[PDB]
Amino acid sequence: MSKKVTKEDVLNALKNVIDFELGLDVVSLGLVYDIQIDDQNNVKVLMTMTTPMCPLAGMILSDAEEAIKKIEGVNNVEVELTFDPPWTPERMSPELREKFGV
Repeated sequence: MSKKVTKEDVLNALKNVIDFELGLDVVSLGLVYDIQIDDQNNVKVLMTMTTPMCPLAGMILSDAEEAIKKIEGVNNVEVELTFDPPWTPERMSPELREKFGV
């Protein structure tokens, strides 16, 4: 019973949601570059997407917020969407690499 949210709890929340376009969770896809969580429980994540072509991006990103906001302590929701760097398709599971073709 406590109110100090962490990178652990944020990862564990996001482990529910799915990127429709891929069929796995973001933590599995390895998109969260960095995760800082202030002591005012400002949950603050460098994430991005595989690509800016994502189909219903605004719904996927809204459901990412849906997980993040549930964490009973999550004062505010600083989801950074860093849209410049190349991600890496290999960040997915080894079985998904062989599946997709990477």
